[PDB]
Amino acid sequence: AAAAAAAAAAAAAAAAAAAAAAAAAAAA
Amino acid sequence: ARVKRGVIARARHKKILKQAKGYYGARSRVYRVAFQAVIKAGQYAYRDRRQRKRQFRQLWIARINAAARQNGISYSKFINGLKKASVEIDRKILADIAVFDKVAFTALVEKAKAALA
Amino acid sequence: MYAVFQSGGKQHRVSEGQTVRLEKLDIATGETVEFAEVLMIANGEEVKIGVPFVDGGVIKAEVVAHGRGEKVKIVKFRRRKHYRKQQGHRQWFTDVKITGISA
Amino acid sequence: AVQQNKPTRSKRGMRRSHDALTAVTSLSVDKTSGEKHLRHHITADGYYRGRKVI
Amino acid sequence: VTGSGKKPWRQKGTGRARSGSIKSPIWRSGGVTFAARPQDHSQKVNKKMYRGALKSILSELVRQDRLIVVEKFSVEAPKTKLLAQKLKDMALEDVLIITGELDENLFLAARNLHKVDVRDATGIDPVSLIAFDKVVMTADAVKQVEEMLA
Amino acid sequence: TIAKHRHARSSAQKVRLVADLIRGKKVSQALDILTYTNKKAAVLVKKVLESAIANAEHNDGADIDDLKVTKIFVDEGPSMKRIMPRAKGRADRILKRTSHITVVVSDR
Amino acid sequence: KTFTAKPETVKRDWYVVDATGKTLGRLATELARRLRGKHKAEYTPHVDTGDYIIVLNADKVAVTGNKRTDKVYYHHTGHIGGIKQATFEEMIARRPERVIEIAVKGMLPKGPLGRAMFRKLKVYAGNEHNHAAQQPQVLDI
RNA sequence: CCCGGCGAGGGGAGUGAAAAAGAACCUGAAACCGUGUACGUACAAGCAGUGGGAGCACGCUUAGGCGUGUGACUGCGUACC
RNA sequence: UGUAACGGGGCUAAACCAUGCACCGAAGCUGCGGCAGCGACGCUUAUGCGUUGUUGGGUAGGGGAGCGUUCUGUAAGCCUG
Ligand SMILES: [Mg+2]
Ligand SMILES: [Mg+2]
Ligand SMILES: [Mg+2]
Ligand SMILES: [Mg+2]
Ligand SMILES: [Mg+2]
Ligand SMILES: [Mg+2]
Ligand SMILES: [Mg+2]
Ligand SMILES: [Mg+2]
Ligand SMILES: [Mg+2]
Ligand SMILES: [Mg+2]
Ligand SMILES: [Mg+2]
Ligand SMILES: [Mg+2]
Ligand SMILES: [Mg+2]
Ligand SMILES: [Mg+2]
Ligand SMILES: [Mg+2]
Ligand SMILES: [Mg+2]
Ligand SMILES: [Mg+2]
Ligand SMILES: [Mg+2]
Ligand SMILES: [Mg+2]
Repeated sequence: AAAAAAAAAAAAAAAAAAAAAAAAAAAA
Repeated sequence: ARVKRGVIARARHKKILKQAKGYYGARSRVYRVAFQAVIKAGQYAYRDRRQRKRQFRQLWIARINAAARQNGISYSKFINGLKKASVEIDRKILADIAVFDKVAFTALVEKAKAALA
Repeated sequence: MYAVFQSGGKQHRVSEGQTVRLEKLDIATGETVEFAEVLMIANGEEVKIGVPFVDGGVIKAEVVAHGRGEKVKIVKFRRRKHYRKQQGHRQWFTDVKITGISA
Repeated sequence: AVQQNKPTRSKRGMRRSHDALTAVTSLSVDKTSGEKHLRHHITADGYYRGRKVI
Repeated sequence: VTGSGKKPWRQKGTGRARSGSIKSPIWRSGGVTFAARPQDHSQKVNKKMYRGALKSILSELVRQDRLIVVEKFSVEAPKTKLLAQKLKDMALEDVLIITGELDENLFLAARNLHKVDVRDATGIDPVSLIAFDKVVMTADAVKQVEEMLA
Repeated sequence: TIAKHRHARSSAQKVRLVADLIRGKKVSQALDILTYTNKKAAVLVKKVLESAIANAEHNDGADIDDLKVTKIFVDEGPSMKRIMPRAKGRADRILKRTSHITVVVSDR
Repeated sequence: KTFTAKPETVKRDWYVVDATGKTLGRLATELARRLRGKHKAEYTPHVDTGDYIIVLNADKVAVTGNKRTDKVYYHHTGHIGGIKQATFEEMIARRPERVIEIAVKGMLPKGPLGRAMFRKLKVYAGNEHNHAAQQPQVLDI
């Protein structure tokens, strides 16, 4: 039958890049 | 009031692109690099003018010294003999005589040998 | 059969029958210029290297045509010192034809 | 495991050069039904070197 | 720009720029950086400067003869073709007819003419004294405007 | 006489893999090679090399044994887009490539 | 427009020279400028104007002083513990072609035309060759 | 009317001023991706040019020397803010 | 890490100090030919031209002059199947 082919493009409104806790330079 | 300004830019970028046609890669495809390809071309040629005169003045003395060592004389004696003979002929045409007319340049170094000797 | 001659400092050498371009000559489109301070004339092994010039001979030549020439752009630039300059330039040259050689 | 430039179509084709799929070099023919089946394979009909299998 | 002052996202963290509003004046559907208000434009020019301008415009029309003087010019019926054919056989093209006093038929005789204006005596202005090519002037209005200009 | 096929759902590399070896051949061999190549672009290109011979025998009056392929080129169709569920929050939409395949068979 | 000697028109020569008794530094620069091709009048920089030399008996070339032993030949290969060294007398007793070829490889210019000008260095170290069919001239230096 | 699965997609026919105005439709560039021609492309080292500059095809040609797409080979040179 | 404490080659001078004879060598100077600003000599201005010296690397930043695009008067004219 006939066509209708434009449905969805959503970024879902969700979170993003992560973080770190790998302690760097600290002494003395 | 609201200059919908596509028409100046689409010609201004195309001017730089058509000046930059022939450049490898994307230097002749994308405007954001194509601009810097030809500012540098102008910066190269603006020095290359006087570099052209320097390299050609380096070039002309070579065949003069070649013909001088061909006939049997140095260069610091040759130019000194021609300054004794008070000529004003430059390196371009002094080389261009030695390009073809070998017997007249032979006469020239004979004249330098007859000015010294 | 070729002559070397001075013109505005920038010298020239040519035989007969071909054109020579030079600067903006202040001699109109049909007159004739003599080069009174000619440098050299050669004719196939009957030559003389004058001190400074060949004495008697002079190369006369009719003046053929004017002309504007080549737009050659000028770009000046200093990187990140906030300065660039644009300029344009064409040369006004004039070609003549050698008509009269005189040794 | 992260690139630092965007490479060009020249390098993309230079990698894609060795993808040279060739077709079948030649087919081969029967002797009692006569079609161009593959070499060392049965026909779509069901023939192989004279026999009609099924 | 209707929305609210809430951020899109927090400032530090994810690798984008420091966004500030949904009404951001560099965004799509944002604001305008220097939008202007409903304003006026009338300047002020002096009494002396205005009358000096009138005395200046009343001179090149004399030196170029685009002003002509006629004593009587009217019609006795409210009909516009009568003025049309009167200007036709008078052989003018673009006329500024300035009357001296009130007139009703000749003022009813311009409402379809384009190069004709039935001006009153006082109500002249130094751009309609150049915008019209040719102009007449009646002797009921000469002294009525020179008592103004003095 | 030419024939087209637009919005054929495959990509513009995995359709060009079949049609770099039927450019310079005869249309007798350029059907058996497209049977005996095991891709799906073999079917997507054999159907239009069939329905170009069956449209140069009808609307041109040419023969079959006179023909020879002289040019075959592909253009790249437009794509719909749907999202793939990534994890740790993110989402990703994917571009699903479609193709315009063209056949140009001439006579002499 | 000054003349640029195109390669398909310019010729080549054939000389031989017996370098016995000649010093390296005062031989090699002349063999460098011969095949650089500048003693001919029609020399051009960017197009090759070269010659052909044949240097005969190159195991006799001597340098004065104490430098038949005190001339070193450093070269490194590419494997990290692999830079080697041979001296002048050992290179002379082993391979007396590379004592002249590297000497002209120094003084000749560097690039594709540098290797092109190196390609004509038909240099031997014997007392015969196989290009006398090309009828060469015995040059003296 | 034919190819094809009765299909989606395409070459015909009729209109239509035009249908690369065909319904995903006025005008349709650039980033990007393909075919065709000519030059260039395997001893060649680096902001990829610029100034010289040989070869080759086309374009006028009075055969000269120039128009143009290239670019043997070298002197020089380390992006923008 | 690799020669690696002349830029390399190589040099018993192609090294060192003296004397003499030349040459190359910067956009420096000279010559040709155009461009623009200030003082100036006569314009009885042409609002400068036959005169005539001299000037012209340049950030921040003070001047000086212009180009370019959408709506408005000129604009019922002009341009167009
Ligand atoms: Mg607006
Ligand atoms: Mg392009
Ligand atoms: Mg100089
Ligand atoms: Mg980085
Ligand atoms: Mg809040
Ligand atoms: Mg919006
Ligand atoms: Mg808004
Ligand atoms: Mg060891
Ligand atoms: Mg070098
Ligand atoms: Mg269909
Ligand atoms: Mg579209
Ligand atoms: Mg459309
Ligand atoms: Mg090669
Ligand atoms: Mg070149
Ligand atoms: Mg000097
Ligand atoms: Mg200076
Ligand atoms: Mg000057
Ligand atoms: Mg300045
Ligand atoms: Mg308007």
